[PDB]
Amino acid sequence: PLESQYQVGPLLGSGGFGSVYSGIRVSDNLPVAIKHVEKDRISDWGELPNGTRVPMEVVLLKKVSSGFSGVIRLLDWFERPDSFVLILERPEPVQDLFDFITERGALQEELARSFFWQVLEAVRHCHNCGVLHRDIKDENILIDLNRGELKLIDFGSGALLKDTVYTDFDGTRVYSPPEWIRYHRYHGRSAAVWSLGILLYDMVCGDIPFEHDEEIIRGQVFFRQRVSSECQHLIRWCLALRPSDRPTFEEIQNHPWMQDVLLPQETAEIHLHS
Ligand SMILES: O=c1cc(-c2cc(O)c(O)c(O)c2)oc2cc(O)cc(O)c12
Repeated sequence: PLESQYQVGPLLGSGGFGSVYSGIRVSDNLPVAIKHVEKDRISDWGELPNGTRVPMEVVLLKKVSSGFSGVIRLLDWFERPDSFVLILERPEPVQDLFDFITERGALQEELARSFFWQVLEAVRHCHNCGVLHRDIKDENILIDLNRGELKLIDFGSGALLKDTVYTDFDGTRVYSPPEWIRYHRYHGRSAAVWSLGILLYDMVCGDIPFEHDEEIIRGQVFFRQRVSSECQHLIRWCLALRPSDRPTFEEIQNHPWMQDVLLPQETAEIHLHS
């Protein structure tokens, strides 16, 4: 087989997650993203079904791929002396929500709803596979600008979903819930909704609501943009200080504000100039 069944191209990014490149599988000219991750820089490791030692990101990806959307799928992977190449899909054209928001500030609610709903369905998929993303935010959400579809990325901070309490966290602090900041404890589903909460605000206000820990723990939300009474209610519910006062995924999707969402294609036709 060998590593060379792909034709490497530019650098689409780099940072904490690793270093992502623009490849094109030679086998059938299909666009792909190539993520190198040094062995030495990995923290969390798991073991694949077949019984071999890989980074948790690979285990999670594998569980969450299989079937369609919501998530960038992992087509293949390789092990090198001091790293791990991950071959992932590269749909196009594409922009991550952080960049998108940075460019156009806060979004309209009709657009935030399409995006938030799509995000919601992708998190549901992740939980069904037994994966908890743990780092849901605007930087880890790609937007296929042509088809109007969002896809999840970067599981390097995730963990196997479980019903017991989590006493470890390595994602984004400002998206982490109050219960983590105060006792270093949290339950996946509860904590997920909280980050989803921060993300909804972020979309409709053009920036995150909490910057400091003193603001997370307090849990009072100030709105800087014109935002509908209904959208404010859902953001505040998703950010209930008490984890069990936060909504379920079902509750979030049956909320008045999430009715009559636009379909991916419609969404691009109206808001992405596509
Ligand atoms: O598939 C992509 C794709 C990109 C990507 C692609 C672009 O075309 C681009 O402009 C980016 O900023 C990121 O970034 C990442 C980061 C990760 O940590 C995991 C991933 O699977 C990906």
